[PDB]
Amino acid sequence: SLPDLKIEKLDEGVYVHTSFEEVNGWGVVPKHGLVVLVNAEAYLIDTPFTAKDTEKLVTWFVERGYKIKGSISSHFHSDSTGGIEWLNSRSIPTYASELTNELLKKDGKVQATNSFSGVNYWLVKNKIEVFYPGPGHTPDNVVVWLPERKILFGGCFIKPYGLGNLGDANIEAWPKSAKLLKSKYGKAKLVVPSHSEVGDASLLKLTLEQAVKGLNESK
Ligand SMILES: CCOC(=O)[C@]1(CS)N[C@@H](C(=O)O)C(C)(C)S1
Ligand SMILES: [Zn+2]
Ligand SMILES: [Zn+2]
Repeated sequence: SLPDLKIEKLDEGVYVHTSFEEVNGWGVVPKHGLVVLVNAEAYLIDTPFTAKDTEKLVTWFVERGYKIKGSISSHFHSDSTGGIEWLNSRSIPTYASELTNELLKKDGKVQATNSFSGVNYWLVKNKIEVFYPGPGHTPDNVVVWLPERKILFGGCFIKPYGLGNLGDANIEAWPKSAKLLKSKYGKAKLVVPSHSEVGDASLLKLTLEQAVKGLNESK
């Protein structure tokens, strides 16, 4: 059996959720997202892989008196978006980029109910920022910045030890995108990847290195 959903406190008002899925050719894959609390309201930064774990995650916070105000998905793959359909059935607002929703639609998947377009977007003004660094892991991948805590959720874009599945990646653009990300958040206290442990801003440097290598390798 797969490991259970985990929820762990990372900082004041910031929790990491980890869910697990068997993915062909990789075996058991962990996926980290966040829950961010603003007063008595909770925001999901990426859904778990499944509806089941999305329900478990929501239930946990609601039973502790936090109202789920919305989710945002950092890219179209189902490790960030698998719970959108269940959230929509419960009338909890879901958010994704215009490009992410276009890629969901193209793949015949449920879309987020709200979309945003542009390089920067405030999900919650002065608290939860979204930034598009450019194509990398996928054409649509965005990151989420919490300015009060100096925490960056890098999602599946942050790849310190190797780039992973390149099926939907843009390996030519990833170094440029990673350099932009490094330049913007070099002062981050914590960087949270989807698929490896939380670190500091060096994860931005290591990601840039791994992208520059992959592009070289591909020739
Ligand atoms: C169905 C689950 O979603 C996937 O298939 C992912 C989405 S990031 N793709 C893989 C990759 O990039 O190698 C992975 C192992 C990082 S998980
Ligand atoms: Zn992905
Ligand atoms: Zn992923």
